[PDB]
Amino acid sequence: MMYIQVLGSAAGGGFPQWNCNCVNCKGYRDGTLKATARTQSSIALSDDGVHWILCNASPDIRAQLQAFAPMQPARALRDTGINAIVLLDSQIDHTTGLLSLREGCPHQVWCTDMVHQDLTTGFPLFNMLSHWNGGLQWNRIELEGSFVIDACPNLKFTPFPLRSAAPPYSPHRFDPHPGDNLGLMVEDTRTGGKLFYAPGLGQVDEKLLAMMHGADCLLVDGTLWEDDEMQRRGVGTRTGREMGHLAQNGPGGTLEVLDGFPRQRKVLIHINNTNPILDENSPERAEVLRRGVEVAFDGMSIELLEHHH
Amino acid sequence: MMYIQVLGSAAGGGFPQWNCNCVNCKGYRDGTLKATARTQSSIALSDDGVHWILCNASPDIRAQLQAFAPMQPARALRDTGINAIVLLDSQIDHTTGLLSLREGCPHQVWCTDMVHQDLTTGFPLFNMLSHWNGGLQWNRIELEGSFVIDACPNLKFTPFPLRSAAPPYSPHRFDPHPGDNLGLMVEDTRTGGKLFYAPGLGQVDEKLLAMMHGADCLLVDGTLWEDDEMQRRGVGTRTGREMGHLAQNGPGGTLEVLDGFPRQRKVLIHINNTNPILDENSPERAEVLRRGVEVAFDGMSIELLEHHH
Ligand SMILES: [Mn+2]
Ligand SMILES: [Mn+2]
Ligand code: NA
Ligand code: NA
Ligand SMILES: [Zn+2]
Ligand SMILES: [Zn+2]
Repeated sequence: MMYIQVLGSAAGGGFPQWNCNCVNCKGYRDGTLKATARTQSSIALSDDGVHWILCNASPDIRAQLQAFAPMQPARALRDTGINAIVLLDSQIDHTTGLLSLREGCPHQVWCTDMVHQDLTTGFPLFNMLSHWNGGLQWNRIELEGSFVIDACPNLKFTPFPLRSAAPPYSPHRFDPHPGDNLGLMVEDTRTGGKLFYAPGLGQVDEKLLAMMHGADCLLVDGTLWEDDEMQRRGVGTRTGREMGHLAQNGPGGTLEVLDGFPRQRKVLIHINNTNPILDENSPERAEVLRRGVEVAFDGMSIELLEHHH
Repeated sequence: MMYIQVLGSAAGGGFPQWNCNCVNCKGYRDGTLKATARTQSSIALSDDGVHWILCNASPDIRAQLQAFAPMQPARALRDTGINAIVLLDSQIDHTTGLLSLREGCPHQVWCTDMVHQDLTTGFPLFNMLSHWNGGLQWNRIELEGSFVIDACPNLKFTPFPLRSAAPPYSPHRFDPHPGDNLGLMVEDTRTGGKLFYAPGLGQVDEKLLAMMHGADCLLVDGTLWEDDEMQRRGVGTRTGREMGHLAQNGPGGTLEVLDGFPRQRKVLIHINNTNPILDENSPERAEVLRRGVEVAFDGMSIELLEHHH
């Protein structure tokens, strides 16, 4: 079995977002919206249910670990079910949780050279945390080939660089490089079962599509329903294209893309607080369901048992 | 009225702590301990109930704001009840929450030159956050005199430097300076009512004691019951003295100190997960109660109406 646990399913800011009173956030607080609160984007993976690899360490990590019992196996006075961390980018919503793991260093952290550069300069987590019992031990994710983390020896990870959209603090946001952003294929090598995980997806091409057809489950960017959602909700002016996100709806959107993948389990994750698919009663949620696409929620468990071929 | 809201009452790591299986943390998880979960040290202050000053921005800030309704007055599509932030030190447990307020910049942040130096070098929040709509606007806390934040014009803040115990990442942890750590007197200038707040207190002297006698409520470091608590619980080797904390019990401890203050309301805050006072049934909790000392909990409201003289 490959076990996938969704710790957090929201985009940056979570749901509801602390400073937002958009129709969803305010509707949630007022008790009029049928929706469930979500913490920030993060999943955990395991090949045995005991040793876990954390993919992205969100600012909500304390609440996320608390909610998932295998995160505390209680085998010793100090213990954790996290055996390694993999980072897919250097965004604040995917890295700030490392600060909350300071009491448990050293930790093995896998990330690209690009991300390690951000996390030793602009957001210098590797430098800061080194003062807590050795801190973060960097394992380089190369831009080709695959890697296996010893704690989960049956999971083989193959990174795929995606279009670079480095965070605003990055000494190179204006000068994007391959390795700023990854999607990950993860294979259980006992069964061939494969997960493709890309919480940020701003572009697809034929190479990416072909590689995705090899997957059994696609767990992909669900940030916005429409490219101009933030303007429609009155909560800003950024578009999906500016932020590196393919919206669900419209030409070139992810629902059009996912139409090419009938055999795969398809799950949207990293959903912004503005996205109507969070409202369980919306026509947008009904449309995703009609298309065989699921909307990730906190605490969702995905089990991959086998490969489709 | 001066309104004091306890957002978080635990020391670093919170309660239970994510990687800890000490008698308290494991007893809480097992359901055998009568105790309440706590997020990391933070309070909010107001003179009117509408405009709030956040003192320390903890890693748990999202959950803390969510739990306290005046933090979201819903006056516009983007809004917050936080009108300014005051930092008493540059520790990770008092500053990491600023990253979670990125969507609402600019913010007015008050801190000493010492703390601003840490937060522009070793943990460069001021630099990072400047890329989110202007980021954090520094207002210098001088080491003498007082300051008033315009949003709460009836609250007068008077800092008192405490013994310096800079965080492990600080380019000057080995070279301590006045201004690394503050306690704060806050006066409602309509009534003379005064709060003294010192979540980290590693030393008292006559000057500090005299100034404390002017307060109506003392809200002070409750980290450890005994100086060697972490060793007693088997979860490490650090002592209170090494960490800059006066333990409750023993000579020179805070209960002995607080005995000198019979007229004041006395509340312990920043309580470590190991501290037996978290167990509502412990002899230690019974002793604090016998002494007229309260144990802060998340969501505790303290109202100061008047001054004792
Ligand atoms: Mn994001
Ligand atoms: Mn602390
Ligand atoms: Na967002
Ligand atoms: Na602690
Ligand atoms: Zn919203
Ligand atoms: Zn504990």
